[PDB]
Amino acid sequence: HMDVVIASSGGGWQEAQDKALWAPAAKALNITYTQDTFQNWAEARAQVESGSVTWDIIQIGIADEPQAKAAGVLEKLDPDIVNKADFPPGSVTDSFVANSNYSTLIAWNKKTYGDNGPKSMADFFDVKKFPGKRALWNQPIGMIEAAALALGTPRDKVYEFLSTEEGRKAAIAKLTELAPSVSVWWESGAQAAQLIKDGEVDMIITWGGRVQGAINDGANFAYTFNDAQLGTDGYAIVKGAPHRDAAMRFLKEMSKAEYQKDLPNSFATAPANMKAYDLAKYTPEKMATMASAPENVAVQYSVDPNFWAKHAKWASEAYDNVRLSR
Ligand SMILES: O=C(O)CC[C@H](NCC(=O)[C@@H](O)[C@H](O)[C@H](O)CO)C(=O)O
Ligand SMILES: [Ca+2]
Ligand SMILES: [Ca+2]
Ligand SMILES: [Ca+2]
Repeated sequence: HMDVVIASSGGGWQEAQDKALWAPAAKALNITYTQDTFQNWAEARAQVESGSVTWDIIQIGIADEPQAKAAGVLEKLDPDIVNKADFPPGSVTDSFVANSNYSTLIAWNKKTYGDNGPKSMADFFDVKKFPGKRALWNQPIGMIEAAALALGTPRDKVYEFLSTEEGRKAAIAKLTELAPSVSVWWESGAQAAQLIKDGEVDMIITWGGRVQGAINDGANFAYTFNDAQLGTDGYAIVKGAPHRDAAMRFLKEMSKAEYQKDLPNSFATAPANMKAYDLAKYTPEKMATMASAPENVAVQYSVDPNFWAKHAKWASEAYDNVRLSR
């Protein structure tokens, strides 16, 4: 009953955070914690709106942070909770603290296409050149943008294109056109990793760590950082969290470089605290799999939380229609 409740999205990502961050930080603070899993931020919104908040800390994506904050789902974090200078600019807000960088990328089945798989969004959406079963997320972040890239929008103009009603409509029409070839709308990263390990799909748009984990487990898949979305994951405290003050201390501790340095040990992720890189001498194999590595950054575009602050509601509704029509 004294336990701080921490919730992430499960699988290898939750295990990495638990092993590297939660278990050692709790021990150092003499605190006890309970874990939970969720896939959609609207589940935290439901707890707040019902007046029955059970979660303390929620790991969320940076583009969900503006709509969660606007809806009164997040607590305002104590002022000097982290040294913002240790983190990438914008990765720390008044209600969110980054823990990692990751990518929403293309992976393909080598049994189906060999080395000649889809290497861009245009290729992924091309059913004639690449016939086969596609897998997309059942949520729109990284999916709406993948359709904009498939339409031939340059990476640096993704959100400029999506700031227009015309651009937004064309991206939805592009997802609708691909929907007949989508065999599964995956819900969790562990389910996406399982589809890869079983070869149940020919191509998938999912998170890099999940892909790499499946490949390490023996999946006959390949992937590319080309046209991938560079994302930021982090922590927020739920408005009216039962253990608000203990959660705040837990968050301050787990954000330190001494814990962050261990996050890539069992999972292909990139720690958000820059001091972690000075503390840990990562292997070249590990470096190459990190989303925030310079060679990988060059072929990606960053997620824009300002776009999602404005059009998340329209996107969620329009994307639901693409999926429910097939
Ligand atoms: O940061 C990482 O390394 C993990 C990347 C990836 N997390 C994606 C992610 O932003 C969401 O699961 C997010 O937490 C929810 O949609 C709620 O905002 C994963 O589960 O694989
Ligand atoms: Ca997940
Ligand atoms: Ca996994
Ligand atoms: Ca941006």
